Amino acid sequence: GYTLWNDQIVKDEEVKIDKEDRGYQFGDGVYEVVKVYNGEMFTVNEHIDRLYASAEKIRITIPYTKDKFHQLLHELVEKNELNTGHIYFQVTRGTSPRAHQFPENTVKPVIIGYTKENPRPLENLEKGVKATFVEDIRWLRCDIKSLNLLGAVLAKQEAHEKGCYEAILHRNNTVTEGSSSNVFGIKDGILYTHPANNMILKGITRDVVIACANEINMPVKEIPFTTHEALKMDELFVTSTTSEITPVIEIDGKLIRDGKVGEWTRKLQKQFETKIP
Amino acid sequence: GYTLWNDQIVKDEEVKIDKEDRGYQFGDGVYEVVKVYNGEMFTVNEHIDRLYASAEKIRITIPYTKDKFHQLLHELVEKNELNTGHIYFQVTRGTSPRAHQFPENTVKPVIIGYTKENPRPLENLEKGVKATFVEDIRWLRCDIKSLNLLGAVLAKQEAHEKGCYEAILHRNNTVTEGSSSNVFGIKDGILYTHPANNMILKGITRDVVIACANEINMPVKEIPFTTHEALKMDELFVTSTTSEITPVIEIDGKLIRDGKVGEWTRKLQKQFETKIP
Ligand SMILES: Cc1ncc(COP(=O)(O)O)c(C=O)c1O
Ligand SMILES: Cc1ncc(COP(=O)(O)O)c(C=O)c1O
Repeated sequence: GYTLWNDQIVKDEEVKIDKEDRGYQFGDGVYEVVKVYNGEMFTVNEHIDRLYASAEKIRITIPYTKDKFHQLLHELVEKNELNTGHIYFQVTRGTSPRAHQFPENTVKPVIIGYTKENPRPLENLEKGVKATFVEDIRWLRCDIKSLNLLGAVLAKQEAHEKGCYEAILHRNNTVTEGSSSNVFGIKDGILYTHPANNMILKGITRDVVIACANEINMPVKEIPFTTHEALKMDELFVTSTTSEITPVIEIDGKLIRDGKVGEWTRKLQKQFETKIP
Repeated sequence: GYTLWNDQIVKDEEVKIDKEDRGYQFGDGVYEVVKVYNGEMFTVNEHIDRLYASAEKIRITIPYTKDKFHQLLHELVEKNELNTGHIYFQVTRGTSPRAHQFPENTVKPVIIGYTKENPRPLENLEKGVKATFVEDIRWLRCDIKSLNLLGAVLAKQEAHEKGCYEAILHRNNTVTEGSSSNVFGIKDGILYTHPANNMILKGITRDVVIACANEINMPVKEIPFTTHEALKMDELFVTSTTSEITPVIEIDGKLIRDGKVGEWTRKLQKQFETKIP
């Protein structure tokens, strides 16, 4: 297919990464994932704003305007003829002779983007999934969506080995987020989720869902809950651009209530469907 | 020059990294740096053991024996005719379609190694350097020498901006290590340094310096000290493969004792000089 490589869309075969690309040596870069439904990009400007905010937090200056980036992404979906699936794209600080401090010569960032045809997870949204708790050993700036993803790679592998779809992370028993999702709990019609500070990533699906909840007039409290309280909830689900609102029906052998998708989760999925192209 | 690419030494321009190399998308790999003095690799068996141990802690299986690995490093130094400088080499989990969990299939690890000419930092050892305190925000598995180095590049940039050579990190008021070195304080003829647990990397120069202290009968206490205690030390210095024993004579505008390199730091540097090729 075709890959975005800085500001060109080339055949896949044509892109080559340097060994001293700082993204390969220090994970020094940021990224995003955008879902495409029937050829249209969902919340693409929101994701581009978060890419440039992640980049500013670690002082990378992306060399293109945000509107040029949106057009390049539109081009990439066309050439690859993507119908339903996603676009992955990342930015690294550039390739420079290995050193920890920023390149003294101003080097240009390297941008890579490509598509994958991938249907909606309908069986999971319908039936729900199993999850497991994992201690959060990640760094303290989880608000940046960076390529330093080793804490999340090891947590998701632990989950996959226990036959679970996702790992719910926690710092001394306060649930923060999932290895690649935000985590919500429902108790007595109220929506709970961890506040967006440096302990979590402020997910765009998370904020779409908090908006959907204000639209069905469901109260939202952004206060953290524990692993113990998570197990006492009436309903639980995880959110991300690729898993949408995926019900969690069981954690570590314990059923969440009766092991069935709850009523408020079905109400939030129906409201989320009105936002899809 | 020539680069080691998996088990072949090829010309630098032949090496191609893939955009779905897990080292590029997740920082999912481990690395080592080995100093070479006058064509001779210093403590190369200790660095290879620490590479295989870092790879095991995150379950990457290196496909070669330590002995084939040692031969490959040796060929690399002579193909490049390196006199004094260093070898850098890293291993990643491999190229696989992007997903956080390990390849369910079986993928081979990608190995990269290359050299850089670089003389000893003699002015620093003689004169000493300035340092700054920076809070440690890194993940909790700092005992693994992994490619997730973004907390360290940000600390090192901050130090460089203040005109300092190194950032001394501290977590809960306690000095842990530098962004790319270990830290030692001397008071009343006793050597102090933080214990090697998950908060620091157990540096190979750290262990060579502790051996120097044993040989000249200087007491070593592997006990944590606070930043205020650090400022009250009679002497201070930092260690790493490329900076050896660099005296620290000032931190954030406050002199360590008289601001001159101390007596015991000098007799530790004399002892280190007898270990060197
Ligand atoms: C660590 C982390 N938290 C939360 C999320 C959810 O973000 P989004 O809804 O923007 O995809 C993700 C993205 O997958 C993530 O990687
Ligand atoms: C974080 C950190 N601590 C300590 C060290 C010093 O270790 P060594 O003596 O093995 O080079 C390093 C070396 O790169 C390092 O990156």
